[PDB]
Amino acid sequence: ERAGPVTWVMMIACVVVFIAMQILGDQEVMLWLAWPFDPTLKFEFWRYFTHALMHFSLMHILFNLLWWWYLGGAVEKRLGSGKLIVITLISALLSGYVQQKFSGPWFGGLSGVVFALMGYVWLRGERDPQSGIYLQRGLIIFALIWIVAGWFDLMSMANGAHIAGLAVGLAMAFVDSLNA
Repeated sequence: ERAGPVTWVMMIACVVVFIAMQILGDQEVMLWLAWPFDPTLKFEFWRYFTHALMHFSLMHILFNLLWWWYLGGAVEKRLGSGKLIVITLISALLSGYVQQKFSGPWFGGLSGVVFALMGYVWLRGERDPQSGIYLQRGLIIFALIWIVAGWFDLMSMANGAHIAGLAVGLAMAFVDSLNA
């Protein structure tokens, strides 16, 4: 069944970029897709989003894609493709902006988008149950353990990206839930 088209196009794009990273090397791809490290690069607009496509091991990509396929598939199934796209664009842009302030431009991965979708599905399912999405208590647990694990580096997480992504998804869900 579904996954919808935006869930799968994102999965294929991450897989494609990851294969390219295996062949060319991480750093070679990073030089072109990472958030700009130099203000002269600031009009290379793809870079504000393409950092989300990069993963640094199979575990990195599998674990993000799992959560993406589960949470993104639910948003796209119940609320449609345009909604998933907007959540993704805004959370990638804002979690990358915050991550870059916390630790500079050398980061990547979908987990900023993942924490926005965790925030969104949980708050939306809580305040607006008729949306048909929700986040189970078990998963809420793991999310909270995952954030704090990053605080203590149990590893080297994009901690700014996590909290900012989370905030973004909570705020969009709050706004979407007011509305009906």
